[PDB]
Parts: sequence; C-alpha cells; structure tokens
Amino acid sequence: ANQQTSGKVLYEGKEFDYVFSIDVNEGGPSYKLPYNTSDDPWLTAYNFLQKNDLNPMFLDQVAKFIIDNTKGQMLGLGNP
Amino acid sequence: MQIFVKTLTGKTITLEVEPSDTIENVKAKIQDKEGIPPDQQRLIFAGKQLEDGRTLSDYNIQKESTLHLVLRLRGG
Repeated sequence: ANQQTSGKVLYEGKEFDYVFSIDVNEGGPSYKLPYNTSDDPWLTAYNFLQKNDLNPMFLDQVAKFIIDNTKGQMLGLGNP
Repeated sequence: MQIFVKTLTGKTITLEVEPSDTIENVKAKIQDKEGIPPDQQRLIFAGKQLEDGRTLSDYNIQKESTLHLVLRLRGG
C-alpha cells in the first residue's frame, strides 16, 4: 500500500528501489549503491561512483551484481 | 588464521591459511575447494586488490575479516 514508506528503501534519507551494501571497507563510510527499476548497471554504478567518489576499479564489481539483478544467473535465476 | 570471503552473490566461505601464506596460495586453495581460477579470481580488501606477492600480515588482515571475492571484466 502506498501509504507507509515500507515499499521503498530509505537509505541515508533517500528513497530508492534497490540498494546494495558496498562492504569495501570495515570501520568507515558504509557505501550503499542505489538502483532503480529503469537504469543501466554501468550508468547507475557510474553515477554513484562519482557521487561519493570511488575508484573505477569498483565499477566492475558493482556492475556485475546489477547485471544479474534483472537477469537470472545467480540472483533471479530460473528457466533459461 | 581463517578469513571470511564474500562472493559476488553474497556467498560466505571460510578459508584456512597460515599467516606466512601468500595470497597466491590462498587463491590456489580456493581453486582447490570451489575451483575458482586464481587468474580470474579477484580479491578486494579495504578497497585494495590483494596481490600474489603479499602475505596476510602484508595488508594487516584482521582476524576473520571480510574479503571481497569478485571476478574481472577485462580479460586482456
């Protein structure tokens, strides 16, 4: 029901569709990558990459997860 | 010591190695258990990738820390 903000992920005071905890560091800034149901892995990853300033090497790591978010290899897997 | 490695899908696996063990041997043990090639296997810790010529004490790895086990995009 579109009444309570339970049908959305409120991270750092921002509502988004899906969020991925980027545990790249222990004991510091808890990076959380926000993804919407209408974006492209490399695009959304790049947006966050330059949002909190992250090294391009992490782009591949985060993109891989977003790619299967709406694919079906290990996350939403099923009938091929 | 044992380290907790987290795969891309969030799979958590514990690897038993020695403090004087190089990351290359650690990768070999993972290639022995799961079978993941040490070449494509990319280990990221604290934002830095673990090199082969490095030991556990090299990166000052904390006992039972979170190691990120991912793959690679560019093959060449």
